[PDB]
Amino acid sequence: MDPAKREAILEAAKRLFLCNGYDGSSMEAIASEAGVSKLTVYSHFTDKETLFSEAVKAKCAEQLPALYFQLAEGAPLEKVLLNIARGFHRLINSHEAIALTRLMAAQAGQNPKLSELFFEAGPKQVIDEMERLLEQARRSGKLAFPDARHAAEHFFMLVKGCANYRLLIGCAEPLDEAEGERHVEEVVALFLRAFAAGG
Amino acid sequence: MDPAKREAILEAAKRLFLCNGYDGSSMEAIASEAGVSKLTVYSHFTDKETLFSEAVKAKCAEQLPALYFQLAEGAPLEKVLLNIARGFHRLINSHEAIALTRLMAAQAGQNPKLSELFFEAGPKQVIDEMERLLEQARRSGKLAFPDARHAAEHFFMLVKGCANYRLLIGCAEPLDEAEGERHVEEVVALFLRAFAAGG
Repeated sequence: MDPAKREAILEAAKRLFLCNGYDGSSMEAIASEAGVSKLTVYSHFTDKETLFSEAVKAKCAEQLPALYFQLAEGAPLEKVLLNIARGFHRLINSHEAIALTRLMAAQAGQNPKLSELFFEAGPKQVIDEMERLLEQARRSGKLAFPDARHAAEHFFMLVKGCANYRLLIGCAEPLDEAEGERHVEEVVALFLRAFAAGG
Repeated sequence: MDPAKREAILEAAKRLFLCNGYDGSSMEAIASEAGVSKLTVYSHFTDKETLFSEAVKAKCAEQLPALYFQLAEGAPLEKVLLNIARGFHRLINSHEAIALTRLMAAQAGQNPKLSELFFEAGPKQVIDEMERLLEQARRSGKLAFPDARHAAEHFFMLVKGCANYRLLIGCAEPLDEAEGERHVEEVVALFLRAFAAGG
């Protein structure tokens, strides 16, 4: 399909979730606010949970592109990690990421289909990308870990940090871009220390 | 205060704060449920805000006794950190904790005053304790960090890892106690690697 078409349905869905929740917004309303037939909307997004999850997928890929996770021969590992950490910190703390995570929280154990879709679209894609990268870094002998997937998870938990928790529950302490950057550098240095090769 | 009275009042307050909502629970309902007088409740908890605060403080202190945050001279640091990590893991993965964290996130726009009560009662007190202990660990010269409070937040993010996130969004079950133990042991080992004094 035309990029305009997919972007239009995703942006219309996004715009509608940031006013009404999963419950409030409806696929007929998405079709009407996107300027496309209900048929084209079912034609690409079988059900609402699929649509929500796929918009998540798009935002993630935008802020953390697949290129970021290539460790070319001779590439500087520090710069790669730093870019992934920066992209991730922007992603999770963006207004749209926060809104959609609070909608997802509003129906955790009351909506298992949305829970499993949401997880597979956002967190799972990022952890897979990162496990691939960390496996390449293990091969090159730059880092050392028994399980690279667990290391990817530690990396993202460290980057996310308590700041994001506070910003999510409504105690939005005014956060500098300066403070955010000191955080991401400190975390990448901590990760490199903790996973150094050579002992 | 008399322990049977405090126990009845907390059990009632928790059950009501769950079965109905925080806004659907009243001091009068808590009183009547606990088998005590309105005056008893107001004598030991000024208002519903304070009762909620005290419930949260209470669960934290049960799973994380202040005794944990004291580093006896020459005492092994790894058992100390393991105890802290095991208690925090239990604290945050309980059904009460998962339910409340979901709620705080799902009602950030509606009532962030509640979210600030929550933050000040639980997360901030646990970080305060952990900062104090990590300062004692710096002074024994076993661990090194520029900012023990940032190190405490790193500790806790690593401890509530990806599994806790999956449980919050409604897409996994809690880990059994042996799995959680494997996780915490990995995390404490990493943290000791990452903050080893002498590099």
